[PDB]
Amino acid sequence: MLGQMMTQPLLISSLIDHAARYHGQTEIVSVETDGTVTRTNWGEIAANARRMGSALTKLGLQPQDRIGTLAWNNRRHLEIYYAASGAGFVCHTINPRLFPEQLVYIINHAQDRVLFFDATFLPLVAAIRDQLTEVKHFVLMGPRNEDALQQIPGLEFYDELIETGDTDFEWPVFDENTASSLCYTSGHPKGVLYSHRSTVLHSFASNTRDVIGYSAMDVVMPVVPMFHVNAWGSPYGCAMSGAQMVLPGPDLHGEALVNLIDTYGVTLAMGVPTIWQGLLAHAAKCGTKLESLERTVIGGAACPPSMIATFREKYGVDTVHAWGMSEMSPLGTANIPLAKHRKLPIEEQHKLRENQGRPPFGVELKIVDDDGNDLPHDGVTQGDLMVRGHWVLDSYFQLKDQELLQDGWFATGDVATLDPDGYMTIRDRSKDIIKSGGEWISSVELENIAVAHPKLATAAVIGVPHPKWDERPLLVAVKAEGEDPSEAELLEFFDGKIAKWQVPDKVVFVDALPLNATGKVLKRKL
Amino acid sequence: MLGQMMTQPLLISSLIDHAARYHGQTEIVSVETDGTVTRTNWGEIAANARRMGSALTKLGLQPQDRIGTLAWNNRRHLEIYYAASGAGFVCHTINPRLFPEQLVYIINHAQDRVLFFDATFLPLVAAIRDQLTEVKHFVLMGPRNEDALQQIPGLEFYDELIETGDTDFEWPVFDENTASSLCYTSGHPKGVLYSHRSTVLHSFASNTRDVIGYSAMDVVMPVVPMFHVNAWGSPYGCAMSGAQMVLPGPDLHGEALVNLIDTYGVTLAMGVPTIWQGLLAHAAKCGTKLESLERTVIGGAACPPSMIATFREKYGVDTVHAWGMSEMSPLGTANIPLAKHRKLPIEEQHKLRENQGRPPFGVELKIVDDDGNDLPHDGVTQGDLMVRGHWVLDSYFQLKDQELLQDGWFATGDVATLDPDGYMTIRDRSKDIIKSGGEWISSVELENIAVAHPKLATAAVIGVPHPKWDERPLLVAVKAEGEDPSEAELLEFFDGKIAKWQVPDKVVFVDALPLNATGKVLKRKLRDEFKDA
Ligand SMILES: Nc1ncnc2c1ncn2[C@@H]1O[C@H](COP(=O)(O)OP(=O)(O)O)[C@@H](O)[C@H]1O
Repeated sequence: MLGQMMTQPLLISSLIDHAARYHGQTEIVSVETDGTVTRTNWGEIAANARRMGSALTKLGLQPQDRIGTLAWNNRRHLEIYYAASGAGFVCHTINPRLFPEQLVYIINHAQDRVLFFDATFLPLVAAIRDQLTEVKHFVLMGPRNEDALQQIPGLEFYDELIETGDTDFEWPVFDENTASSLCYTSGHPKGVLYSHRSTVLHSFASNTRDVIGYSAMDVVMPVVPMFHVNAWGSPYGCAMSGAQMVLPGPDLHGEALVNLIDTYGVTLAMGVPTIWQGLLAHAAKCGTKLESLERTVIGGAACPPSMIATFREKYGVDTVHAWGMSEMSPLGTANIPLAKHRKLPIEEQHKLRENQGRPPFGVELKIVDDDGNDLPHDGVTQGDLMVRGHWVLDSYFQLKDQELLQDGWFATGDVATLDPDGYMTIRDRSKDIIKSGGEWISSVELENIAVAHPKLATAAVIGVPHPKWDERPLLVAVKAEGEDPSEAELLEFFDGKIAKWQVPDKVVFVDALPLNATGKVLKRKL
Repeated sequence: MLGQMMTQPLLISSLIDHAARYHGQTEIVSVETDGTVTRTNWGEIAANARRMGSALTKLGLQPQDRIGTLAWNNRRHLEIYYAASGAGFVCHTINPRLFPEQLVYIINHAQDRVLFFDATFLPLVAAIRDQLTEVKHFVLMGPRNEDALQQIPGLEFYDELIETGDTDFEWPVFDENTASSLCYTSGHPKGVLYSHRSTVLHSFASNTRDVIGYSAMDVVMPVVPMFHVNAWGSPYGCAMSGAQMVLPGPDLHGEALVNLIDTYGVTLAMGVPTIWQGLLAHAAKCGTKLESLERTVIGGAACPPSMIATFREKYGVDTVHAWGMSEMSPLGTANIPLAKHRKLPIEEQHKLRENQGRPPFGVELKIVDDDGNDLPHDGVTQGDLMVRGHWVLDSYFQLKDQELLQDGWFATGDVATLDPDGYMTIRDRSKDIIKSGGEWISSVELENIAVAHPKLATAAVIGVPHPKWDERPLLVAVKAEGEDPSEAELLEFFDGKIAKWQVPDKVVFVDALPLNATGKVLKRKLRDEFKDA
């Protein structure tokens, strides 16, 4: 027997409609590439998104065609998010800091039919343009620019394309499991293809109070890029709650960020540690209080504890350490305390804020041993982190037969501990660990010693099996030009640079490593 | 082309599993019927829920059979919530304050096969038992009690039935649009048949900051009964967040509630206005500061503005005024500020927290006129309030094809304004609005002015017939403790706050307002009692 409630698909276009309906005047600030600052609002972004969704449809694109972006956090990128997905296309956010050969691969593999880009990346797009066979419209995210048209003959312009859209466009209605957007990971990059369902449930979860939780009273500054992992979902979550937004565009250095916070009264800022280090450096120099800032979200790389202490003690700002990855849309955990934590001594309360955090409803975590078996969640045993839930991927884009999931779970590639309350601690990368009995050994830490040897051009380190220690490191070295180092002096080089028991057991000389389409397939091991 | 994400049904059983995995030691306090206090936790509620779900599966029940409850807010009720819905049955909470004859109607119309009930209602179930012929299991929520076995032959006992369930029961996996739970709302009462998907989506919305947002650090005390729209969703939202809970049991008078707040450190409490009058009344007498209380959710009836002021001014407690209905499972609107409001003068800011609030993502509101056409959302025009969304009902139980919706909207029966910011103001239920002269009078606006008088503890305004004006407002007032206002000064208190012709013509004094089964003023019996003068 089914329930008797209204049923409605969980569509991304319903988020922007809600912001337009009940928060249409709520202010959104957009730092443009030409130095301009746009003052717009959710209502205007919704109208532009609808009109651009019509304009995209009138190009004759097919349902779920990919729409690529190479763009900063700005109002036109926010509009494309809703325009592409809302109209039933796939919003494909591309990282413009990648190497050109990586962009060529991603754009062609995704088969973006449209490529929106910001003016910053005009030389970059012009350079790879002739390798981008499948792209039918190149669109600068601004108005007609004659120098731009010189670099890319045939270029189109956002501010002209949008005027071709019908002003009374109606979002189509489709199955909520329809593909919505696309983000590639760091061999080649692999694309994770989100649905409207997974996006919307992820925003729901992120909008809860113990995860991030956007309020309409917030001024939210996503410094995390919209070009990677959806800016942690904040373009979706801030629409759900009608939060104010400050989109910082290309100027992400410390002085510009501190000025955005103080000029617009940012209450919630989201970034990664390197960007925050620039912000904290400037703030300490100019003596600002960051008066309006209440809390920050830091994810993407391990949040340093002394950064948490700085925000807390200099500024009275709480730091949410959050963890995730492209494959989880991105949010996996967030470090918020539990009730029982108020009764610990204040200093123990501070160290509890340091790990990657606890998972919200909708995501489940476990750690497994090297044969796939569950390990206790005692906070001390280390295992391969496995995840599943409503916004974890099932398979990579154009790669379904590769049996990604293991017993319905996704292997993150991280080694972690998990305590009984699900607080997770990244410890290592599964692919980097050689499981020498007793203490494990990092392969890259051994490589970085080895490649620094002046008589070695390069070298690789692999775990190779051993009858007593299970897995032991082997050094695969290629001698520097005109040099002939002995095995003994290469291993002697490790003396004092690392514990003796981690030194590779044997040296093997190759004249070259066997390359994949760029890196080294050390699965040989043969 | 579909996405390539894991897809899993939105099941109520994943809420309790999540709480057991990651909040398994988070504490839940349960005031029991006998007079005892159980200290348990989500891990324990979940293990008992899993095992009760096994035991109910072994009774032979068929998928989505109704499991009825007549119960207070306590650990066993919470366990049944998850045991029943998790096992694929329909958790049917029944209000034990209805007349026994209404209960017979409801239980037969819903065809409950199992009837869990607290010891408080042993007499009442024994009296109406012979008219509940489709109930196969009467389960006292407690251990074997031979006196109980006396009043009800064949009576089974919760603490015996649960031990029949496997300790390793795996929840079944079924369509998220499967019926999960049923609540009757008031001709005859009608059933609202919720689904697992609607339930989980409503829990997601209630857990946002600007609605309620239960935190793992909250101590949550729902005084709202788990038989009134599932205690406003809180057994689901709290499980989703792993909040601590205080389940108050049978004693909901002010002194009992004050003691629970101070004894267990309640941070967030939720209830209809009348339960907050007793609490605030007693708190003023004993002098408590309600130290742990941070927040309150007050809805079901209009929160008096002076009640909001008291919590804010006297306790530093912020009151979230919220509106909803059984048909919206229940959340419709919640009153939280917008950023713009922080610039306004401080008392325009207090003023904006008085209305019923603004809708969250998942809910849509509009008002329509008597012909059904849209009305401006200008904050002043009045119309019939209409709703649609992910947790709004499509049709009533056993009444699937009866043209309930108007162009896909559900008609709430409330008269309201809606402002351009989406804030909703209840003018009145359609049934209580007063038609005096040629214009409508909001009884709700009138009573809340009267309640604010410092010499009244509470008050109600009702329309009574008048030979010239059709009907006229009557002030039914309750004198505050230590106060003795005259009729005239209560009437003069209205001057300037409302049009002259809207001031009630007369005051009558009563010791208490008659309350219905959800603690709302029974204005119908007030209109009967005072049909003269
Ligand atoms: N904050 C509120 N202010 C005024 N009325 C309210 C409020 N919240 C709920 N209600 C009223 O209660 C109604 C919903 O429930 P009701 O009709 O009393 O039966 P039930 O609560 O069992 O659904 C609403 O339609 C509205 O009339």
